[PDB]
Amino acid sequence: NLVPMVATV
Amino acid sequence: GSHSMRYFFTSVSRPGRGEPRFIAVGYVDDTQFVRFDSDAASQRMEPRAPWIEQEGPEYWDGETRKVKAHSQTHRVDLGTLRGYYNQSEAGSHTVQRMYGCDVGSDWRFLRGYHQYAYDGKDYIALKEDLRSWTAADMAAQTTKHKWEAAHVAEQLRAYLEGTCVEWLRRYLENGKETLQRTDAPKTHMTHHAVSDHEATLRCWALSFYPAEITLTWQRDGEDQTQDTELVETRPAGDGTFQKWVAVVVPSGQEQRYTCHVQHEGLPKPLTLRW
Amino acid sequence: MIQRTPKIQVYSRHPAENGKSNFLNCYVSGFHPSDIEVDLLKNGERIEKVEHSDLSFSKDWSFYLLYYTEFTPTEKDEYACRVNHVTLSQPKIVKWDRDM
Repeated sequence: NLVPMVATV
Repeated sequence: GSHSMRYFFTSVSRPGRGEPRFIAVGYVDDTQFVRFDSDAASQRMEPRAPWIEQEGPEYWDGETRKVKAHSQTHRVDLGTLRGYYNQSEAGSHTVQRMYGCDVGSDWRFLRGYHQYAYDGKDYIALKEDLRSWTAADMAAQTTKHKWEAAHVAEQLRAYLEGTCVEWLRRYLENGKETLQRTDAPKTHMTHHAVSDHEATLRCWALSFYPAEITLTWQRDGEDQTQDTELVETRPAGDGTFQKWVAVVVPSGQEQRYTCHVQHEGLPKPLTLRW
Repeated sequence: MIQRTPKIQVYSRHPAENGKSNFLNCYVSGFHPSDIEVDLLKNGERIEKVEHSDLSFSKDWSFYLLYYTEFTPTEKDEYACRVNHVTLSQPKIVKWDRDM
């Protein structure tokens, strides 16, 4: 199950 | 024994036209269970292990949604990083991300991780405590400040100690017939003569799972590393792994040398002789 | 720009026996960047039906791929893997050695 959100650098 | 769930993501920019090539793969231990490839026709997260096929369309919808979002974040990142590093639009560049969780034999949380690299160099990584960041350079320090302000570590920590562990357990249970089975190495020895005074003994380990293994040589019961060659553990292609270790010995003295094999599928480490 | 040269191993999926269906593998690892050309050769000639694994990478960020094709070993047929990458001035060829 993938992480819900992925922050941009 | 211990278990893990890990996701790996690679984006490679395409300077002249269009979005990056994005490839995402998911693993439980050494078993790939899902993939997404931006060049593939489906544009869905795809199953790669039978036990994940148990999950319903809602799972697939959710994972597809999230993995596309991961791809868009990477696309934006490649542009941002080009700016941070004052690079031109001419060259292709790479971002890589890995995250996931480890559990012990009791399936309780041990460790979490989330790391990022640009053009194969460390960029930024979550520290072991899951509360702070390791930024390799001033560009990554600017990222660290942004992620601190936005409490990114807090969100990740909740996932890594929660959902990640919870879904790892789910997969381990659903896929128990293979995921919870250990395949002990099948071992044998080969012999070669290079001259009339020098021989090579090669100790083989085949068809084992998980990939973790130790192969070593002893001479007269003492550790021997000189004149040995140990190859990288390699995938067989059927879900199992292979490795070998070889030693060079005086012809006629083969009897002094013993190969020792350790693996979670062997209750007792194994010894082989020529 | 970091550039790492691929390591190459060529080998069969199952213990190799003449007349018995098997797979021939070329495992490439430890390379960066990810763009790589890998061919499997039968008697010096490129094999057409070759598949490969999904791109992934190790702790140190280096990439790895498995390329593989169905084959039935015979006494006479020679097999190899031919790899090109930015780090290689010329293609690298590694022969399959079943006696290893």
